[PDB]
Amino acid sequence: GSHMAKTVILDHDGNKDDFVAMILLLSNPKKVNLIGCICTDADCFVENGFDVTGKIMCAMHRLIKTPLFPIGKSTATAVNAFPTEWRFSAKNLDDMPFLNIVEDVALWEKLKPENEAHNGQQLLADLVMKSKEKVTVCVTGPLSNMAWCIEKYGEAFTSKVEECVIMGGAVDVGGNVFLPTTDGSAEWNIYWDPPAAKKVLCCPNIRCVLFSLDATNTVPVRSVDVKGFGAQNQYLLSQMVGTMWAMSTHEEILRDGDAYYAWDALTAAYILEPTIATLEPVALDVDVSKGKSEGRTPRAPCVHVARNPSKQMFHDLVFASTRVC
Amino acid sequence: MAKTVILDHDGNKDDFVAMILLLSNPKKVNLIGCICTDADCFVENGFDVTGKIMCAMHRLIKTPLFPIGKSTATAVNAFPTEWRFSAKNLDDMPFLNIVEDVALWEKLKPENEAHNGQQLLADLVMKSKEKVTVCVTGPLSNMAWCIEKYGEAFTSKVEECVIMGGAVDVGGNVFLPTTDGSAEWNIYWDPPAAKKVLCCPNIRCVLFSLDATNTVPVRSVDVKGFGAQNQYLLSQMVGTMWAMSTHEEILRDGDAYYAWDALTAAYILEPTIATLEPVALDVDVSKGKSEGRTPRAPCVHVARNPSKQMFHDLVFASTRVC
Ligand SMILES: [Ca+2]
Ligand SMILES: [Ca+2]
Ligand code: NI
Ligand code: NI
Ligand code: NI
Ligand code: NI
Ligand code: NI
Ligand code: NI
Ligand code: NI
Ligand code: NI
Ligand code: NI
Repeated sequence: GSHMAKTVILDHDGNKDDFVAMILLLSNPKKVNLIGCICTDADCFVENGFDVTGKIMCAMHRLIKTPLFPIGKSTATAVNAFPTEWRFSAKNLDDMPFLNIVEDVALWEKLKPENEAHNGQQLLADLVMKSKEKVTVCVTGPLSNMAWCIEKYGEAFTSKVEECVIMGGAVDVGGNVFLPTTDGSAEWNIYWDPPAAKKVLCCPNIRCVLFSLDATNTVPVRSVDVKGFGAQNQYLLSQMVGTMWAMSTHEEILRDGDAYYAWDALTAAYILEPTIATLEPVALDVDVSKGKSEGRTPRAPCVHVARNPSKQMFHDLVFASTRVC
Repeated sequence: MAKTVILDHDGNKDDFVAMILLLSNPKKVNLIGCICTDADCFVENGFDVTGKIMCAMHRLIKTPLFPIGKSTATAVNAFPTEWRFSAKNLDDMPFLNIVEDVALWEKLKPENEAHNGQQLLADLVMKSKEKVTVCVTGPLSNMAWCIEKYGEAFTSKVEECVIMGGAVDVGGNVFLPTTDGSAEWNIYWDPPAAKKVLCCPNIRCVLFSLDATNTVPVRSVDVKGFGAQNQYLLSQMVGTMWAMSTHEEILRDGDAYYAWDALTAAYILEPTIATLEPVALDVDVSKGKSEGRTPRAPCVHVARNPSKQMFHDLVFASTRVC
C-alpha cells in the first residue's frame, strides 16, 4: 500500500543532468526498481553515454548491491542535432577518476558486449511488455524511443506503462533553442524530434507528466549549493554529483546562461517524491513545421504539466541520496 | 637535501598540477611562497585555489604554510576570456571544499590579502638564507619587476629560474587575427618583461618552450589511470583537472592537451628529465604579427627531449602522497 518500489526504466541522452537523474533513481532501491536504461545520441555521443551508464550501474552494484540491468543504445537519429560542443560531456565524464575505479572498469568491460547487442528502442519495448507490474518510464532526452514503441506496438506497449515522466517543452515561458533559424520559443528535447514529441504527448492512452522549462527554470543550481558536496566528499556519489554540477555551472558561465538548472534531475525527483510539484492538466499543440517556431509546445488530451517544484525538497533529496555510498 | 622554491603562477589547471608536484615532495622541495598573476585566470579565483591546495596539504602531510600574494601586474595582451574561468570552476569542486580546508583558508586569507605579489617575490628571495629557485608558470612580469627595482640585490639570491614559455624551432600557439602563430602565450602576455628576464646575464634561465612541452601529451588512456588511485585526494584533484584539460583541447580542436607548466616542476624534482641546449634568443617586443616570438638570435638553456616515462612516473608517485 506504500511499501513496494516502482518499476522504472530510464530513457536518457547521456549528459550531466541525465546522470544525476540516473543516480537519484538507482541510489533509492526502497522506492525504485531500475530495470533498464536506454541511451540516445542526442545531448551526447551515444558510445560515451553508454559507457558512463554502464560504469555507474557497476559502481552501485558493487557499493550497495543494486541489481545489474540491460542497457541499450538507441539507433534513433536526430531531426535537429544538439550543438556539437555540448555533446562531448559524456566523453569527459568517462575520463574522471570516480568513473575509473578499477573494479568498476573490470565488471563493465565484462558486461559491455552483452549490452552492445541490444537495440535501444526494442529493449524499451521488451522490458515494458514482459514486465509483471506496470512500468514508469523516465524520459530525460528526446521522445523518439517512446514514439517508436507506440508506432510498432500501440496498446500492447502503452497498456503496460504506468506513466511517462518527461523533461521537455516550454508552455507559458520562453524556450531555449537559439539558432539563426529559430525564434527561441522551443525547448531542446522537443526540437530534437518534434514529430516524436507530438506522437507521444497527444496519445490519450499514455499518461504524461511533463517537466517543462516553466518548472525547471525555478530550480537553479548555484555555486553555494555545489560547494555543499565537499562536506560529503568521502562518498563516491557526492564526488560524482559535486563534480558534475561544478562542470555544469561552469558551462552556463561560458555560454552566458542566467543559471544552470536541475533540468532532468527533477523527473527522477518526482518519481521519488510526487508531492515535490503540483500538476496542471493542459492541452498542448506541438509545432512540427519547418518554420521559426519548430518544436514549440504552446497551449492548444490533457498533458500534466509540473508546476511550482519545491527547491528545498529537491535539495534535501539530492544531498541524502548522495550519502548513500 | 631540499631546494628552496617559489612558484610564480597564473592559476590554471597546468599551474595547479605544477603546484601539487612541488608541494607533495617536501624531501626535495621547500616551497616558501606562491605568487598569482591575473593572466590565464582571474586572480581572485587563482588566489583562493592556491590557498585551498596549501591548506589541504598542510592538513594531510604537515607541509608548512607559506605566504601567497596577488600580483598587480597588468596584461600587454590578455589571455582569451573564455580560458580564464578555470580557477573559478576548480573552486566549486568537492575536493577543494573539504570543510577543514575551507575553514583554515578563511582564517589565513586576510593575512595574505595584504601582500603585493611583486614585492612578496622580491622579499622572499632577498631574505632567504639559501639561494632560491623560482618556478615561473605564468608570464615573466613579476621577475621583470624585481630585476627593475632591485637589480643584483635580487638576482644574486636566485639560484635559477625555471620557466614555461616560448617556441624556438617549432610553431607558436597564439592564434589571433593580428598574429602569425609564431608566438607562445606566456611570452605574448608581456613581451618586454620576457626580454628583460631572458636577456639578463645575471640570472640563469632554464626554458621549457613548446619545443619540449609539445612532446609530452596528456591522453585519455593516461588520465584514466587516476581512477586506480581515487582514494588519494591528490589523485582526485589531478585526475579531475587533467580530465577537464583533455576536454578543453577536444572542444578547441587542439592536437592534444600537453603537460605544459607541470614540466617545470618536474624538472626541479628531477633535472635529468630533459637535456639543456644553450641558446641565444631574441624576443620580439614589436607590435607586428610576430609580437612575442622567441627566435634564435647571453645563453638561455632550452629544455630538449623530456622523458615521458619519467614525467608519468613522477606525477603518479606524487599523487599517491595523500
Ligand atoms: Ca538529457
Ligand atoms: Ca600557467
Ligand atoms: Ni505498500
Ligand atoms: Ni539537458
Ligand atoms: Ni540481452
Ligand atoms: Ni544543505
Ligand atoms: Ni597554461
Ligand atoms: Ni596546522
Ligand atoms: Ni606577510
Ligand atoms: Ni572539432
Ligand atoms: Ni603508469
